[PDB]
Amino acid sequence: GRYIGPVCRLCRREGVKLYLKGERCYSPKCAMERRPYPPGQHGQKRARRPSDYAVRLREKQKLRRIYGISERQFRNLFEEASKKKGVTGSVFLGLLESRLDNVVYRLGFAVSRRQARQLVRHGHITVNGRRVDLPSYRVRPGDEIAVAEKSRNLELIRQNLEAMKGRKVGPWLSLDVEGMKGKFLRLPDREDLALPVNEQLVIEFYSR
Amino acid sequence: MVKIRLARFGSKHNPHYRIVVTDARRKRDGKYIEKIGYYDPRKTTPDWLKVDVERARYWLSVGAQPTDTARRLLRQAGVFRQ
Amino acid sequence: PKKVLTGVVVSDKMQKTVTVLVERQFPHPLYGKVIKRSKKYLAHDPEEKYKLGDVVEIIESRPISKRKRFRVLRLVESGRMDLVEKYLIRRQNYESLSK
Amino acid sequence: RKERVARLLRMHANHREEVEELKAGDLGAVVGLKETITGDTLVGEDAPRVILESIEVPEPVIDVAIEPKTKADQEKLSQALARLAEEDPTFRVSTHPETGQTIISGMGELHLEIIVDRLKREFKVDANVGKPQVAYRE
Amino acid sequence: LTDPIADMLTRIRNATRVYKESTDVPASRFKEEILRILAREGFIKGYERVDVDGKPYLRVYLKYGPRRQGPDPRPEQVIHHIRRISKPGRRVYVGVKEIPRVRRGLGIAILSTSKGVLTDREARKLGVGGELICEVW
Amino acid sequence: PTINQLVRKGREKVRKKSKVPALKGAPFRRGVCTVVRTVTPKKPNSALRKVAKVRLTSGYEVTAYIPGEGHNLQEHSVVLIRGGRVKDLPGVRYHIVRGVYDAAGVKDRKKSRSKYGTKKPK
Amino acid sequence: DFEEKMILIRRTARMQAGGRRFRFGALVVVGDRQGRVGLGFGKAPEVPLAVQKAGYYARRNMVEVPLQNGTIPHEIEVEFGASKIVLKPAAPGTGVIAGAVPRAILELAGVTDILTKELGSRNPINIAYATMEALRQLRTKADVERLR
RNA sequence: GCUAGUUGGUGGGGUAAUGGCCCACCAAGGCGACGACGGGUAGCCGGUCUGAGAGGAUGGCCGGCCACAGGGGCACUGAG
RNA sequence: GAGGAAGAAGCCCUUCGGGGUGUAAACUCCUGAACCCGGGACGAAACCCCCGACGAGGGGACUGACGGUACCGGGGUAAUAGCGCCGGCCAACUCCGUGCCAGCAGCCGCGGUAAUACGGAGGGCGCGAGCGUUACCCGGAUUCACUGGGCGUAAAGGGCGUGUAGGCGGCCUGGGGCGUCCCAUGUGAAAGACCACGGCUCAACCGUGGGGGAGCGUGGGAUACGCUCAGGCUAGACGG
RNA sequence: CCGAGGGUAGGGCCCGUGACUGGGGCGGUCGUAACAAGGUAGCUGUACCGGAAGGUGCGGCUGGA
Ligand code: SF4
Ligand SMILES: [Mg+2]
Ligand SMILES: [Mg+2]
Ligand SMILES: [Mg+2]
Ligand SMILES: [Mg+2]
Ligand SMILES: [Mg+2]
Ligand SMILES: [Mg+2]
Ligand SMILES: [Mg+2]
Ligand SMILES: [Mg+2]
Ligand SMILES: [Mg+2]
Ligand SMILES: [Mg+2]
Ligand SMILES: [Mg+2]
Ligand SMILES: [Mg+2]
Ligand SMILES: [Mg+2]
Ligand SMILES: [Mg+2]
Ligand SMILES: [Mg+2]
Ligand SMILES: [Mg+2]
Ligand SMILES: [Mg+2]
Ligand SMILES: [Mg+2]
Ligand SMILES: [Mg+2]
Ligand SMILES: [Mg+2]
Ligand SMILES: [Mg+2]
Ligand SMILES: [Mg+2]
Ligand SMILES: [Mg+2]
Ligand SMILES: [Mg+2]
Ligand SMILES: [Mg+2]
Ligand SMILES: [Mg+2]
Ligand SMILES: [Mg+2]
Ligand SMILES: [Mg+2]
Ligand SMILES: [Mg+2]
Ligand SMILES: [Mg+2]
Ligand SMILES: [Mg+2]
Ligand SMILES: [Mg+2]
Ligand SMILES: [Mg+2]
Ligand SMILES: [Mg+2]
Ligand SMILES: [Mg+2]
Ligand SMILES: [Mg+2]
Ligand SMILES: [Mg+2]
Ligand SMILES: [Mg+2]
Ligand SMILES: [Mg+2]
Ligand SMILES: [Mg+2]
Ligand SMILES: [Mg+2]
Ligand SMILES: [Mg+2]
Ligand SMILES: [Mg+2]
Ligand SMILES: [Mg+2]
Ligand SMILES: [Mg+2]
Ligand SMILES: [Mg+2]
Ligand SMILES: [Mg+2]
Ligand SMILES: [Mg+2]
Ligand SMILES: [Mg+2]
Ligand SMILES: [Mg+2]
Ligand SMILES: [Mg+2]
Ligand SMILES: [Mg+2]
Ligand SMILES: [Mg+2]
Ligand SMILES: [Mg+2]
Ligand SMILES: [Mg+2]
Ligand SMILES: [Mg+2]
Ligand SMILES: [Mg+2]
Ligand SMILES: [Mg+2]
Ligand SMILES: [Mg+2]
Ligand SMILES: [Mg+2]
Ligand SMILES: [Mg+2]
Ligand SMILES: [Mg+2]
Ligand SMILES: [Mg+2]
Ligand SMILES: [Mg+2]
Ligand SMILES: [Mg+2]
Ligand SMILES: [Mg+2]
Ligand SMILES: [Mg+2]
Ligand SMILES: [Mg+2]
Ligand SMILES: [Mg+2]
Ligand SMILES: [Mg+2]
Ligand SMILES: [Mg+2]
Ligand SMILES: [Mg+2]
Ligand SMILES: [Mg+2]
Ligand SMILES: [Mg+2]
Ligand SMILES: [Mg+2]
Ligand SMILES: [Mg+2]
Repeated sequence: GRYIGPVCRLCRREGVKLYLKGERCYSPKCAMERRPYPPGQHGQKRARRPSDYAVRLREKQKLRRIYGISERQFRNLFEEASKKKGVTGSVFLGLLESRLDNVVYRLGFAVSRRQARQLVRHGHITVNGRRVDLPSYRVRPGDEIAVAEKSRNLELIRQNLEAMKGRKVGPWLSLDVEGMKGKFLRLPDREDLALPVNEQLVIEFYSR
Repeated sequence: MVKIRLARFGSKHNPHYRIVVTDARRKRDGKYIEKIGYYDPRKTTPDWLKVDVERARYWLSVGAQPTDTARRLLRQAGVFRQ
Repeated sequence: PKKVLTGVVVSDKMQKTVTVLVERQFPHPLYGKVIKRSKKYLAHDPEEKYKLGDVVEIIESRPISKRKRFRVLRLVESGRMDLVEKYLIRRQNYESLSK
Repeated sequence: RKERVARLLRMHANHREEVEELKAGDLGAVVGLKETITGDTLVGEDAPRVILESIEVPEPVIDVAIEPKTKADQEKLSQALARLAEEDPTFRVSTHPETGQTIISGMGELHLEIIVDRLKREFKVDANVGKPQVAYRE
Repeated sequence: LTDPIADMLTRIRNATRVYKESTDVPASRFKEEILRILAREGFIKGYERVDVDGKPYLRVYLKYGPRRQGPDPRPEQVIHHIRRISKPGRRVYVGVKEIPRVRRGLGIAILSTSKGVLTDREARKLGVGGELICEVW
Repeated sequence: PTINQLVRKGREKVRKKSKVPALKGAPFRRGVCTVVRTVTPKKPNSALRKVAKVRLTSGYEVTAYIPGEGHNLQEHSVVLIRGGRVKDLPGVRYHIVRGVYDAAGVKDRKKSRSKYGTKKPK
Repeated sequence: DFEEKMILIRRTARMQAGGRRFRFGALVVVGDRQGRVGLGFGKAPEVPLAVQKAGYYARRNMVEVPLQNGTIPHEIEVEFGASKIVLKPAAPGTGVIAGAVPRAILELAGVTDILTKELGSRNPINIAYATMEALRQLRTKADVERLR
């Protein structure tokens, strides 16, 4: 299953804050604020020119790592995109976004995808009033991404909810707070998002 | 002889028959002569039957004898109403 | 339908039967160029009226012996000994393809 | 490794009896097993994967060298006494450091006798036997 | 001679890369119908049915672009490329669905059919096909 | 070649040769050791490699490499083997699979244990 | 200004009495990503000099390449003496499907969506010089009609 | 280079039925470098796998046809 | 899972100042895979009996292997991680040991006292209930080249003619319509593949619908090119 | 009558193997033929000879002067 290990080292080699921890990432106690070189014995060693392939590897690993998904599940998604009509890039990221547990986090129900996954798994979320414990659910435009209202009386949903009374979830989303619902109206546009990922370099990865 | 019956398709604990006319002495799921409509016993979507009544007539007339639960689904959607 | 093909009689030396050479053309499955192939048919002449050079058509038919499953539908062109040699000169060419 | 135990026998005087179970502290016979050998523990699947106390004692007392005559059928013997060694675990095959001959070793004359006599009259073996060669020196 | 057609286009090609004002090819209706095309598509200025020692020829009036600036003055070509496709060795015949699509549009591929010596854009609109005669860009 | 020539002669499809014939198409084969000595390799190397000549159940006799440091193999060792030549060695075209049959794993092996037939150190 | 990517650095050698003397060579593509590219090959007795000299002739040798939405107007196939490069026009969703050599010279041509394939000698120099001449040969509906 | 039921014919047996399928007689034919005869290997297709494609490669499971039921030969009963 | 130090211990590295593993652990709290109780199926409505007419339509009854399982509800413990690789290709670097030994190896090659190429270690890269290897098929292989290759010197022009079969074959008009092209029609089973929707909490799996193509049979049609037949030329070829 | 097949006799094709023998691929002894005009220009088809590379005749090629 998921990567589960030490998770600062990830960004460290990745030359980029991937916001994986959630409540501590903004804190100046984060790893990347203090040591933004790669992990282990050779970080402050003067980097070597990165091969074209390194470049695409490193870059693909960046994304794959963000959504904290297996290389198996990831490629199968990416593979779906190509054959889907139109732009492999967008659609991937799209389909990559259109998966449950990353919804749950874009709607600040939980703090990181890591915390988000646990939410979905533990049944503490629901879609259309039906409980759904599967971190993979391809959420489709229209759905009613609740919280199990038997799981409404719980210290941690409250916490993260309460801290989302009027921040703005992406255009494609509608956090009806208080009642702990949400809604997924629109699979993202390319422009609709930013993450430290050149959407094309991944396509060039698997083009090998 | 020539027969109307349910040739099972689908999967394990996922029945999905496919009522059909074939030559008795086939394999159940064998080469059928002609499809005349499905049937989903567990009733998992509104359409768990759609006998092509226009047809089911033609076969009963030139020979086809049916399962004592093919009529059940055939009589259900009355190919039999006078 | 009963298949109809067309050819020259290359052998009348049979009793109530003739040999009828048939070319068909088509392109090569890989190389596209058009090729000829040909196939000699044993065809039923009940009235023994078909002779050499006799370009004729033959019709698919109910069998009359072994490998005689066509009969001649009609005389179409006659006396084409040039296609008779076009075969006999190849046929005869065989005597020098031995060892 | 894991094994199926299809049926359980019990040998009587004049008949075999089928049984459905053997309680602790009782002997009988099981059909089904395939990789099993004498000197081996055996437990139900989800149990303390313990190994029973092996056994252990006497080293062989008599030693006899065997010569594979000729010669592409030495190894008719090579696979012969590997079938043997899990059948009898008291003889001991060895090949000599110097001199390079094959040295079956045993629990006694008699023991070597039949083992040898088998090796031929049951495996054909093109071979003869006798006194081991001596590793000399200058 | 074995391929009058190839000879022709190859008279053009041969003559253009040395920038002859015109070139004469021996005559045929079928050759004209194709020449009619080159002109009508802007590959040549045009052609006429002249005469040498009383043997019907067609003069073909070639066409280029400007002189260019640099160490190579020589004008870019109007007919850049023009090769036989169907051939006496290998006949090539396309259906309408099969009809190829030259240089992503900017070139053509003349093709004999039972409705004239059209072009690829033409045949698609005239709904037929045939012996893919050559291709030009 | 002209188009007639290919109508005529065709083109010849390539026929690949096996480099492990003695496998008879198998993934691995079992054998009994007929000889276990060492051998020297060719220029520019220089060593004493540990080979075993092995009688296969396909009834081929072949000679196989033994990987690792130290082996427990000898005459009459029932062994299992795999495709894999050894470059420096004339006529070795298989390896012994370590940790199978009478093939021991390797004492004190820590990295790449799987390729040397070696269980995991507690 | 432009962007530079060295494509090929390499150390050749000449012979003279009492030993071999070297002479580093290097092949560098230069570009805008908006339509202007260039390739130059400088060789000096030291790596960087050449790497910078290659860049001098790089700018001193540029190419049009007119993009159609991040792609080429017409499939082209130029052979540069044994080396032969093939460029195909590709949809917005594809990518830069090329080598490293065509890949660089395509990326900094601001190509984003191409299909390519190196036949022949795949010598990086020669393949480079080839992908260049092929770009230089590109044309649009306009120039095509202009000439007609 | 292949061929004496070999290729054709008349007549007859046989079959649900055509036929050198089988039998008598007559003719002297039939096939072959477009590869006969012979030797090797193979159950065939829907498909499957790969490939940009053209193409290669492959036929387990599932669906269809074939073929065999320890090796052969036979016939019975029967709509079969 | 969230928090959790300018960052414990041990180990690794060091120019001996420090660097690394490392927020990783400990530690705080929050959720709660397993398990424990309680309920508990869809798959099964016909065959039959009853009114009717043994028909149409109506009504009544029996029957579940899997299964006390799926799922639903209550309670509810921090709860397996492993394999390959880290000279180049190819992503990942140091110390020690070894000293053409032991070994590695897919190819190039590496090992003869300072080995990022063997062996261990720390660290690192990649995958993750899997990771590697062996065998085989297609790919890379435009290296049997139809798409899409070649033959002066790299493998490759026959020692040279003459000619059989074969392949190919000038310019004009016409007949035929064999190739070739066009429309219609039949066939191209079901599964699969493909696009849409939907059933299992997702997916794999599975159901419904759509879209069909090649290829062949049949009918109609076109006539340029290829063919064929008929006639004419004289630029090829032959002859005086 | 045919007929499984059994037998008798003579052939043909393949596979395994064989005292001994032929060269071939891989990992010291004798000469120095080739590579510079390689110290006799080289190679060549053939022929005869010589421990060996080779030499020599005839004729050929330049990929030699
Ligand atoms: S804190 Fe969040 S952002 Fe900073 S390193 Fe750890 S994970 Fe990356
Ligand atoms: Mg609870
Ligand atoms: Mg790919
Ligand atoms: Mg034929
Ligand atoms: Mg007859
Ligand atoms: Mg008869
Ligand atoms: Mg053993
Ligand atoms: Mg050496
Ligand atoms: Mg060495
Ligand atoms: Mg042993
Ligand atoms: Mg220059
Ligand atoms: Mg070239
Ligand atoms: Mg190379
Ligand atoms: Mg321009
Ligand atoms: Mg009769
Ligand atoms: Mg017969
Ligand atoms: Mg007879
Ligand atoms: Mg006679
Ligand atoms: Mg055969
Ligand atoms: Mg056989
Ligand atoms: Mg077989
Ligand atoms: Mg390819
Ligand atoms: Mg190929
Ligand atoms: Mg099947
Ligand atoms: Mg049989
Ligand atoms: Mg049996
Ligand atoms: Mg039998
Ligand atoms: Mg500090
Ligand atoms: Mg510490
Ligand atoms: Mg420290
Ligand atoms: Mg943690
Ligand atoms: Mg609790
Ligand atoms: Mg029920
Ligand atoms: Mg009644
Ligand atoms: Mg219960
Ligand atoms: Mg189950
Ligand atoms: Mg519960
Ligand atoms: Mg814990
Ligand atoms: Mg790996
Ligand atoms: Mg890799
Ligand atoms: Mg690297
Ligand atoms: Mg030190
Ligand atoms: Mg040592
Ligand atoms: Mg290793
Ligand atoms: Mg060292
Ligand atoms: Mg050294
Ligand atoms: Mg190391
Ligand atoms: Mg290595
Ligand atoms: Mg590929
Ligand atoms: Mg391959
Ligand atoms: Mg090859
Ligand atoms: Mg070709
Ligand atoms: Mg080549
Ligand atoms: Mg030469
Ligand atoms: Mg010559
Ligand atoms: Mg000769
Ligand atoms: Mg001729
Ligand atoms: Mg002709
Ligand atoms: Mg003509
Ligand atoms: Mg027609
Ligand atoms: Mg279908
Ligand atoms: Mg659904
Ligand atoms: Mg369907
Ligand atoms: Mg005429
Ligand atoms: Mg007999
Ligand atoms: Mg016999
Ligand atoms: Mg008998
Ligand atoms: Mg012999
Ligand atoms: Mg000499
Ligand atoms: Mg000399
Ligand atoms: Mg000399
Ligand atoms: Mg010389
Ligand atoms: Mg001589
Ligand atoms: Mg002498
Ligand atoms: Mg002499
Ligand atoms: Mg001479
Ligand atoms: Mg010279």
